[PDB]
Order: sequence, then C-alpha cells, then structure tokens
Amino acid sequence: SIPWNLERITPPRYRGGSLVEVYLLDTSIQSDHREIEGRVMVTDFENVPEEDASKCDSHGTHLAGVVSGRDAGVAKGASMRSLRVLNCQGKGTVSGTLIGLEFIRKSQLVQPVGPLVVLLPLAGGYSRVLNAACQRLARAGVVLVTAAGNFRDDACLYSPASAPEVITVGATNAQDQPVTLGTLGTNFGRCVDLFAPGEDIIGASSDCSTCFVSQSGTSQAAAHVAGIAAMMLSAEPELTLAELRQRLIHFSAKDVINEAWFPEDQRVLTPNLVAALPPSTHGWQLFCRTVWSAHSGPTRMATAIARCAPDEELLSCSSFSRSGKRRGERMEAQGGKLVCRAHNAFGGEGVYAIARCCLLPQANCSVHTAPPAEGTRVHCHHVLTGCSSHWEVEDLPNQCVGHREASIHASCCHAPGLECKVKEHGIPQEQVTVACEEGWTLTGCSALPSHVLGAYAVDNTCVVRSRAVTAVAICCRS
Amino acid sequence: TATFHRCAKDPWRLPGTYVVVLKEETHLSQSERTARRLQAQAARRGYLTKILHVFHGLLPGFLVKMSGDLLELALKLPHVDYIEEDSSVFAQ
Amino acid sequence: FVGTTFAFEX
Repeated sequence: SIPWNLERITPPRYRGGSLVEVYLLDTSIQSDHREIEGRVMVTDFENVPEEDASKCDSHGTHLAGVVSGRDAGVAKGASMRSLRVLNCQGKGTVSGTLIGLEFIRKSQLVQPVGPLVVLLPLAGGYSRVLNAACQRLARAGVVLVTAAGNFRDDACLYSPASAPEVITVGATNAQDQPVTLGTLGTNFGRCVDLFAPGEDIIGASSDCSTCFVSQSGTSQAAAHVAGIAAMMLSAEPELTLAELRQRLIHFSAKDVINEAWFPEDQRVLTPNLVAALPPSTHGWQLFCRTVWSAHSGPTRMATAIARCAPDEELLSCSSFSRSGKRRGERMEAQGGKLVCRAHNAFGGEGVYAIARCCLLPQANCSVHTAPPAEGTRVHCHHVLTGCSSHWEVEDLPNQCVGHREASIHASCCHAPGLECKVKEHGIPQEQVTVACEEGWTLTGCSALPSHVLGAYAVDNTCVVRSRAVTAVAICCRS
Repeated sequence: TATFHRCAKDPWRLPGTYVVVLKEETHLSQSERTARRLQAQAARRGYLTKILHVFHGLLPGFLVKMSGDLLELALKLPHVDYIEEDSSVFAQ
Repeated sequence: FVGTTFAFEX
C-alpha cells in the first residue's frame, strides 16, 4: 500500500518539516484538496503570461501533495506557501519567476520565520538573470530546489537547473533507472546534484477534492528532495546550504543507476545518487563531495576552475579530458581560498577540473609544491589529503610523486583527530578502480605516473581512466 | 561594458520585453531614475515604453516593455550590468 | 506522463 516512491526514499534503518516553510512557485493549486487543506497557504501572488479549470491547477496541486500531502506526501507535516507563476497551460516567464523570487525574499524580511525551502518545478533555457537571482537568494540563506528538466539533455543548458547553489534534481523510476520517453526524459550531466523518484508518483489530483493521480517529471523528483530537505532542516535547523547538500549526497543510495542510459560523455559527469531520508543512526563525520567544473573549451591556454563552498575545504584536485590532451591541474588561492584549476593542452578540445570539497572545521590546510625535478617529489613536512600535478611541456608517505618534467602539489592539512591512509591498485586497461574501506572518506584520487585521460573520485571510489596503471586513493576518517 | 542576452532556444524567446539588470550595489532610488531616463530618451526618439516592475532585494534593475530597437541606447545607461530579453519557463 | 507536464502530450 505504501507508494513505491515513499518506500524508495526510506532508509535501511528508520524510526515532519514544521519549523521549516516550503515555498512553491507553480500553477494555481486546489488548496481545499484533503491532502493539503490547511497545510498550503495561497499567497495570491500571481505573475503569468496570457493563454495562447481542473487542468489549470493539476500540476501545482500534485506537487504540493508530493511535498506535504497527509497520505502520500514526503514531509507530511510541512507548511507550504504557493505563488502562481505558471498559467493554465503550464507556461510562465523568466520575469514572472524573478518577481516571484523577489516576493519571497521581501516576505521573509518583513516577517522572519525559520529555514525556507523554495521549490522551482519549472525550466526554461539557460538564463543569466534567472541564475543570478537564484544565486543571490541562495546566498541570502534560502535553500532552492529545482527540476533538472525533462528533455533528455544536459541540465546545464536550462535554468534554474544550471544555477549555482541551487539543488538540481533528476528523475528515476521504480527500477532506479533514469526516466526516458523517446526523445524525452530526465536531464543529466554535471549540473544535476542527485536523482529522486519522478515516474508514476501518486499524489493529489485537482479533478476532485479527494482524488489521486500518478504523474511523472523532474518536478515530482525535485518535490521529494524539497520534502527531504524540509525534514533535514527541521532536525538540524542550523545547517548551511553546503552542509545540507553534503548530507543529501551522503544519505543517497549510490551506484544504483545504470549509466548506460545516459549519453557516453555524460556518464562520468552525472552523479549516480538516488535521494533518501537520513537513517535513525544520525558524532562528527568527514563529508566530502566531488565538484566538476564547466569544460574549459579548446583554447591553448584554457583553464577550468572547480570551487568549493565558503564553508568547505578543498582537500584535493584532479582533472580529466576525453582525448587525454591535458596539462594536469594545480590548487591555486583566490580570494584567500583554494580552488582547483586544470589546464588544457595545445590542440586539446578542453579539460575538466574536479574538486574534492569537504566539511573539515578547524582544518588548517596548505599546498606544498615542487617544480619539475629530474622523478619529482614533495611531502607534508600534517596529513596529506591530495596530490596534484601540472606540466607546461607538450609531452614527456605523506608524499606525492610526479613526472620528472611536471610540477607536483600536495594538499597538507593540520587536522588533529583526522586519520588518513593511502590505498593503491594497479593492473595491465581502460579503467582502474580502488575504493576506500567502509567508514572512511575518499579525500584524494590520482594516478601514479600508460597514457592517462584523468582521475576522479566517484563517491568513495577513486577512478583512473586511461587510453601498468595505478590508482591511488587517499582515505580519511575521524 | 554592458552586454545583451537572449534565449538560445528561439521558440522560447519573448521579444518586446527586457529585464534591465543594474550593477550589484545600485540603490532602488537609482534604479527608478534609470528607468525614467530610459523612458525619456525613448520618447524623444518616438518610442513608447512601459516600466512593468522595478526590482530590488535580490537584483537591482527593472522590467521594461519596449522595442528591441532601443537596446543600444539602453545598454549605455548608467549603472547597467546587462540586459536580457524575457523568455518562457514551463512546468516540469 | 500527463499533458500538464511539459513536454509530454496531454
């Protein structure tokens, strides 16, 4: 009888949202529906384009029910407030969405409450102004959750999906596979933070005040994460956006999506995570996440930059190109904070910078660099959390070792209470793989210096891709 | 240094309405004056304009209904960071 | 897959 989606997000051990308020920007809603009556406040804010009744409020009503519905909702408690930015045809404007976001911020300033979650179950093409407004609202301390988009395309080409600091959610089905429907389906790629149930999702139907209907979409998926976030923020109201994102990743089901569904180049970029509620088991723990940059593009001196949130530390930095035409990567300071920078090679199509960003308070971290030797070595003379290497040439023990013609960089942290170890694995090979042990957190992933495309952490597994390769994982714990 | 942007997905563009985004610390009083200035400069050129909304609190700026003919003029206004043509969003 | 969800037919 439990809807498949609500079971799916239930953790393997278990035992809401009322201190939190969830704003919904959507079609009009049937607020007297019994799933949500008394739980959704209609603001009567409205900014919608002209057209060009049951149908008018179907989308919004269903999603209010996914978030907060008394029988089929994720956060059955939660208070919601709704703004109307989509017309009867499900169409809105960028300007209308901006005015809506601005209305939420003004409301907050006039009558402050607790943590706010804003669900944006909508998408248009990439928009500079919409992304900037989202970013600004996130920096003001509001959590934003948005749909990845339903076009079976790269979510970075859409807004607010592509918007920095917003939690972007793709849709998976009952078999934990990405939703597809011909040329249509869940978006994917590096702007998606995680997936959540978004096919065959039962919820309030505006056909009648007690009716239910199954609907599909990345908005339904996003509504699950909005619900989960509201619950997480009720339990731990002081969470920063970066702490909340790290928990959502950490409590997700991992490696359950078959990545064959995605286009080949998007597989490495797309997180293999399906959202879940935190377990009754939660005592400090080391949380890390992998942050892929935008592709640098093909310019000879091109660089890609991957950054961490202000309250995170960059513990390592890697890079990847599909061709292998690569000059590696280095950690460089920038506004007094370390970023991961990767360098394209001459004639390369471009590269990605790949940061490992971790929540490590009281850490004092530095970088130790050695320029090319005649091989090259550097050590934390402190625990080593990461090795990087870059070169300027066209071709060839708390210690990092690089090529004799390359610079080598060690990330060294003073982190009392932190234990780290290094695990190596090598074989004759398109891909070699080495995983940290359960309860340990991968902080760094690199290849021992036959032609490597790059290296990247996937959860707590270090992956090395080549065209006698040895993967090296640095693993730490409290 | 002010730049123009519109939706790459051509069917989703909504020409004739523009979001004028001003530089980060621009004050509401300045946004309002910049809007009136655009309308005055436009009217002298024979163009009707309508200021639909003045933004403050997240981004400073304003929403204006006008011919795209005026974009070169608008990009030269004081405080302008960039201008974006309005476009469609859709239930997902 | 309902028509109220862009871009499904509905």
